Amino acid sequence: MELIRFSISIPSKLLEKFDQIIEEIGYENRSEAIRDLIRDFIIRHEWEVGNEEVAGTITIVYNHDEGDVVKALLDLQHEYLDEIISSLHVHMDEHNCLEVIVVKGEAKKIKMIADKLLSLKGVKHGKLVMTSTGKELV
Amino acid sequence: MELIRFSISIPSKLLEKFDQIIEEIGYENRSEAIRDLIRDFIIRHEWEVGNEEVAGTITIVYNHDEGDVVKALLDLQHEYLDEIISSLHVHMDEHNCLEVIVVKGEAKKIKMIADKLLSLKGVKHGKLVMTSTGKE
Amino acid sequence: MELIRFSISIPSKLLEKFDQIIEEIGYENRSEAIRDLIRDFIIRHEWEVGNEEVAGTITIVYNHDEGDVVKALLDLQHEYLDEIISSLHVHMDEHNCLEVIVVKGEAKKIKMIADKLLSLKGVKHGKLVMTSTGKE
Amino acid sequence: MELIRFSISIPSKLLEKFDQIIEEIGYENRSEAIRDLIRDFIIRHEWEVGNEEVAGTITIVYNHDEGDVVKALLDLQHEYLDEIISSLHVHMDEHNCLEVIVVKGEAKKIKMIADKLLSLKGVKHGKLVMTSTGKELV
Ligand SMILES: [Cl-]
Ligand SMILES: [Cl-]
Ligand code: NI
Ligand code: NI
Ligand code: NI
Ligand code: NI
Ligand code: NI
Ligand code: NI
Ligand code: NI
Ligand code: NI
Repeated sequence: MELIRFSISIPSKLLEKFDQIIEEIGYENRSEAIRDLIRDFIIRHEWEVGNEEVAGTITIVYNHDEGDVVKALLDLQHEYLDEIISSLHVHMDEHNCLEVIVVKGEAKKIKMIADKLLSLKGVKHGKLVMTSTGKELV
Repeated sequence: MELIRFSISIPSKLLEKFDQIIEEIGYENRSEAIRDLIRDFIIRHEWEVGNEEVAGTITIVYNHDEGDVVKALLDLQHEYLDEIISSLHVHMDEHNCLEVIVVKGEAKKIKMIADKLLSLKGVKHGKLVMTSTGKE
Repeated sequence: MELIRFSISIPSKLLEKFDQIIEEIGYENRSEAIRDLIRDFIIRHEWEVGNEEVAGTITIVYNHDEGDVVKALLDLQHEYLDEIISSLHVHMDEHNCLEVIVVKGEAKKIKMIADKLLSLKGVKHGKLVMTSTGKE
Repeated sequence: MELIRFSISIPSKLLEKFDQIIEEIGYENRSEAIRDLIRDFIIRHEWEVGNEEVAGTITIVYNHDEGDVVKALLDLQHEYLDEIISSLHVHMDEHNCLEVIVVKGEAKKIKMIADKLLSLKGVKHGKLVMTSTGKELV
C-alpha cells in the first residue's frame, strides 16, 4: 500500500459549492468525495476503451398486461445467458412491474443488451447503470 | 481569491490510472480534470426531483472486507424499512460485492436515502435510478 | 373395492427415467412407486401450520415457453401484492427459468398462495419454505 | 414428442384422499399432480446419484446485529463464487433479515454449502430447497 499526496487548485466558488453539497449528501469530507469522483471517472473510461470486464444494472418498468412485452423481455434475456446474472422483480400495482437486471461482461455487449431491452415498446421507463466489478478499483 | 489550493491523499494505483487517462484526453494537469469532475458532480446533484411517488434502484459496489461498510449498509437500510423493498446481492470475487436496492416512496426521501448509501465510507461506486411507475 | 385402476399419459422421456429409477430401487411395478409418492405427498400436505405471522420463499422452475405459465404466474402474483415482497429470477438455459418469490403474512394465506403457484400448469417443480422470524 | 399411456392401481381410500387434497391445493386434475410427483421423485434421485448439475435455494433468517453472523455469511458465500449465483435480502424488522441464496452446480457441493451456512450460530432458521435446472425435465 502506498498513499500519494498531491495538491490541486480549484476555483474558489466552485469549491465552496462542492463542499456545501457533499456535506448535505452525507460525505464526511472533501477527500472522500473527490476520490469517489476519480473512481467514477475511471469506471466510465473502462466502459469506453478496452475489453475488460465491467458490471451494470438495467432497471425497467412495464405493464405486464400490455402487448407482448413480458414474452419479449424473457426472449431477449435468455439470449444473453452469459452476461445476465439474475433479475429482481417487484410488483408495483395490479398492472405495473419494476424489474432490475444485473449484468456482467464486456461493455459493448452490455450496452447492446440495454439498447434492446429499453427500445421495447412495452418498456415505459428504463436505465442502464454502468459500474464496476470492483476488481480493478481500490 | 480565484483559486483555492489544497491537498489530497490517494492510493497510488488509483492515481496512476487517473493520470494515464487524463494525459490521453489532453489535460494539462490534475486540477483541470478534477475541476471538471466537480462541476459535473454539482450539476448532476442540483437537478430537482420533486416529491411525487417514485420507485427506484440503488446500485452499489464495495469490498465487503473494507472498514465497516457491511455493517453501516445494513444499519442504514434497516432504518428505512418502509422505503426499502428488497436488495439483490452478487458476489463478484473474493472481496467485491455488487448490490442493488429496490426502493419506493416520496422522491425527496428516496433521494435522501440514496445519498446516504452512496456516500457511505467503503462504497466504491454507485448510482440511483428513480422513475415514476406511470406512463412513458 | 380395495384398488382403483386408472390411466395416465406421460411424456416418454419422463417415463423412461422414472422406470430406470424404480427398477434399481427394487420396485416390482409402477403402481407401488406411485402409491408411495402419493402417500408421502398426502402426509406432507396434512401437517398444520397455524396462522401466526410468517416469512417465506417459494422456489419454482419452469419452461417460460410452455403454455401460459409466465402470464399465469404474473397474474396470480399481482393478485397478492400485500404478501409478495419481491421475486428473484435466474435464466438457467434457453428455455428454463428458476424463480424465488419472497413472501410475508399469515401462515394460512401464505400456504394457500404457495399452493396455487406450485400447482399452476407449466410449473415443473417447486417448494415452499415458511419460517417464523423469531428465535430458533 | 411421444406420450405413453399406462394404467396403475392405487388403494381406493388413498386415491380418494389424494383427489380431495390436490383439488384443495389448486391442481386441475389427478394426472397433472401425479406427473409432478414423478418429476419431484426424479429430481431427488438427481441429488442422490451422479454428478449432473442441479439447482437449489437456501433460505435463512438471522439477526444481523448478533455476533459475527453477517461477516461469517459473506466469507462463506464468497468462498463459493462458482456455485452461488446471487442472493435476495429482505429486511424483516429492525434486527432481523431474511435472505435467500440461489445456487447451481454439483449436488454434493451445494449440500456442503448449505451445511456450512445453516450450522452458523447466528442463523436462526434455514432450509435448503433441492430442485432442478429444468434441462433434464419435461
Ligand atoms: Cl482547504
Ligand atoms: Cl378414475
Ligand atoms: Ni422464449
Ligand atoms: Ni410484476
Ligand atoms: Ni443493526
Ligand atoms: Ni458478496
Ligand atoms: Ni395481469
Ligand atoms: Ni428466465
Ligand atoms: Ni471477507
Ligand atoms: Ni436486513
